[PDB]
Amino acid sequence: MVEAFEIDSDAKLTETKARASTIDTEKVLVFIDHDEKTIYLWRGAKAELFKKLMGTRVAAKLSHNYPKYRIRPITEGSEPAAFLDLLG
Amino acid sequence: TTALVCDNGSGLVKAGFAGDDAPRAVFPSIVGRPRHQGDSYVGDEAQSKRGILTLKYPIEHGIITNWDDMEKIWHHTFYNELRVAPEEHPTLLTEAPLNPKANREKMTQIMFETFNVPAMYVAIQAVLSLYASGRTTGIVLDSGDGVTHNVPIYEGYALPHAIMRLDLAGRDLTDYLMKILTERGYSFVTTAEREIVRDIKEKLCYVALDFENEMATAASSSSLEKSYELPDGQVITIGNERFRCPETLFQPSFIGMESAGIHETTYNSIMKCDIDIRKDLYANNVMSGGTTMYPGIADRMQKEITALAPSTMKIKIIAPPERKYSVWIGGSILASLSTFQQMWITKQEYDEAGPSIVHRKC
Ligand SMILES: Nc1ncnc2c1ncn2[C@@H]1O[C@H](COP(=O)(O)OP(=O)(O)OP(=O)(O)O)[C@@H](O)[C@H]1O
Ligand SMILES: C/C1=C/C(=O)O[C@@H]2C[C@@H](CC[C@H](C)/C=C\CC1)O[C@@](O)([C@@H]1CSC(=O)N1)C2
Ligand SMILES: [Mg+2]
Repeated sequence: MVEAFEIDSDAKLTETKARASTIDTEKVLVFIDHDEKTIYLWRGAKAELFKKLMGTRVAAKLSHNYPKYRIRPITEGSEPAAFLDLLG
Repeated sequence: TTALVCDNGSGLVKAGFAGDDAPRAVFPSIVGRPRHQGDSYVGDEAQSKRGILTLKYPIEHGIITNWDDMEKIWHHTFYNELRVAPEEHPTLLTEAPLNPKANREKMTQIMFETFNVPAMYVAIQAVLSLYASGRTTGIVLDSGDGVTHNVPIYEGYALPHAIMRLDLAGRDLTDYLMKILTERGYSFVTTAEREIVRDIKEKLCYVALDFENEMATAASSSSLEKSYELPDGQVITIGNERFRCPETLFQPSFIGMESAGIHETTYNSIMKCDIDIRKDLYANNVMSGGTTMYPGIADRMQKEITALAPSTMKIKIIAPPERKYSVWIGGSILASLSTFQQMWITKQEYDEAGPSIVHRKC
């Protein structure tokens, strides 16, 4: 299973559906891959500094739920293949 | 209630108000004294009398080394340049990478006990420049007047074990240009003549993409030679000195240093970082500081880094137009973030813990 969230411009954490079209250059996103015990912190190319800073903080708090999962910050345009397969 | 931002460089102070687009006050980091009888003048007032005064730089290679004179610069910054009372304003200051812990404590002690600031914070210069570029991960080349650093930064925090320091920067380049100008018969020696050569350096120097070919074709080159008008109206002409001067950054042996060049220390810095973050560093090489202003430096860096990095590696050199002040602008951005207000060290907390608190909150 896999979940997906979004860090808003007003700091909230909101759930979103976790495939293909959710990617957009101005968002910072988090995807939890339970099979691989991995928390992906995805940043878009045009993500403003303060969502990136808070995306780091959101990933860390979600990681309190899964303290032995791997946290992997990734960036638009150079994501790992495992992440790409995860969504499409 | 407005925060102050002060970036104390070896050569220039950049100071202003958090939220301004750029530093309101840019002035030399000097204290001048008259020779006779063995008072003082600070900043612009020292240079306006550069003749009758002996100059001291309180910051050497980015490190504060003369604390009495540093106090004068801070007092000058607050009262004469910014025209504020420091006890009324939270104050963000900057420091060099690898600044010794005792220096950070002393800075804090002075801010709270001498200037009575209500709150303060000290940030690493290169980290601020990365933030100003919109990144929390990358490797910064920060080259100013007195020191050059390679600083890898991951998810908001510098990796000190991988930081490189190079005691080679703008002032050494000016001194070298003075030296090689003797080949055309030009003598620049005095403090004031050094300032002229600094201006020549800034207006006419550039980094060659292929230094060896630039030298070999310098003779046949029509457009290499440039003229420069001195204050007195006299004109000088220089040629391959234009690019031999900043070539020193890539070949420090030009001034008798056997340190590696900034391309190699960038590579060495990345190679001290974990394999899994090197790709993020290669793709986010951010340049900052006045000595990264030379035309051609980004393209030369791209070329050199590409030859050292893995063949498939994505390499990107970012040279923002504002990089002469990006450290300051980063501090303005940081000190204006609503989330940063918890990061201030308050006078209350200093009175409880003492200067040691700076290691915990900064
Ligand atoms: N256009 C330019 N071309 C080349 N060099 C420049 C240019 N503009 C400024 N410089 C050089 O940059 C230096 C000042 O830059 P900066 O203010 O970043 O240094 P600093 O922060 O005071 O020093 P440091 O960071 O090393 O303590 C001077 O040596 C100056 O000659
Ligand atoms: C316009 C300006 C540029 C600068 O970077 O100035 C700084 C600070 C300056 C202090 C002495 C000078 C007489 C006073 C003011 C010049 C400040 O020394 C420098 O010029 C030194 C000496 S030459 C050089 O390249 N760096 C750098
Ligand atoms: Mg500096």
